Amino acid sequence: NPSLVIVSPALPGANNGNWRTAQRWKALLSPVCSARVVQQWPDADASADTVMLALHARRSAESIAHWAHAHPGRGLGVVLTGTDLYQDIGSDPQAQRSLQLAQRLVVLQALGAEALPPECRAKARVVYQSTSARAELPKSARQLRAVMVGHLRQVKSPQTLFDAARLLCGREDIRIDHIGDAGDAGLGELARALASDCPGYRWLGALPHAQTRQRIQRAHVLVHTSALEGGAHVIMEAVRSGTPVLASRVPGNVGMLGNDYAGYFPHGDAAALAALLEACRAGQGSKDRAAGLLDSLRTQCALRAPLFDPRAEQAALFQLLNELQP
Ligand SMILES: O=c1ccn([C@@H]2O[C@H](COP(=O)(O)OP(=O)(O)O[C@H]3O[C@H](CO)[C@@H](O)[C@H](O)[C@H]3O)[C@@H](O)[C@H]2O)c(=O)[nH]1
Repeated sequence: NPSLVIVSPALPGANNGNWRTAQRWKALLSPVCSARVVQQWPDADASADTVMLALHARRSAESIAHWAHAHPGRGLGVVLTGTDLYQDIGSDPQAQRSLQLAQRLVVLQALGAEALPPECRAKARVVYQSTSARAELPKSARQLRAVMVGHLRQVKSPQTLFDAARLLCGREDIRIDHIGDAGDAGLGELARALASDCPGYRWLGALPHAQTRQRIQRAHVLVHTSALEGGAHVIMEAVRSGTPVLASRVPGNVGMLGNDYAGYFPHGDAAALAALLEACRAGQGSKDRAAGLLDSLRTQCALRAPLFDPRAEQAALFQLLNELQP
């Protein structure tokens, strides 16, 4: 059986996407190979590795190079997690070199290969991520509770959420919970000042993943404003909890929710987001109502939900492994 090494830049045990992906892939591939996760390669155990899957064409570029030089033409998959595909590979030589050296390039939703140079598309492979489902909860019509989840950095465009919450500062019937570490400098100060001014907006800080999944499950709607995504875990998690999504219309989000999804706003457009939230609120009512925006979005998200089934991610990873060690 193959001996797979997964390279993740994330600090071990970190509560973020890069660590989550590596540990989940390890678990899904364990029945057909010996799999391990490292932050860099090689290490003492490198001689027995036969396949490498490396997350982020730039952050892992050094381990990717080490593998490519030790195993030219063989065994290397490079996973495009987001800022590499939608930023770095434009002009970062390290990210560009990882694209050339790889035997396969993994993108995390169907649109990802459009951002690759055309000479890299033949070796590109789509692997939708997966997450465990949660029962869809019945929810009250008395208030609209929205949540957004993302450690604060500029690529998450949290200012769109700040500005839309400000536009709704007077609305007692709408609540916005914001989950995520302070991160990029100054953004935490913006969240704190906004929560002090507008009681409907709460910045909860970073929360353990278990509690975050529960809050996504409880919310009426998840908002995601990012300038770019590889394929966001939190959108998956909402969809697989029966919670519909309002998302910025950028390729990483569109690949997750579908070209026909009715819950997009243009990136950076806080008034558009605020108006979608108002429409979600306006549509709320009793079991004897019909045809609210939230209900149309729930119907659409339910059609997306099978994309994020772990048995499906596993089968695609099995195929990927077979291609990297035939
Ligand atoms: O306070 C917090 C903040 C985050 N999360 C979790 O963090 C995870 C990962 O978040 P995600 O939405 O995927 O964002 P990133 O961490 O930025 O992940 C990056 O990398 C992933 C691949 O590893 C891609 O799928 C994403 O698009 C890309 O943004 C999710 O499971 C969240 O529930 C928490 O539990 N608590």
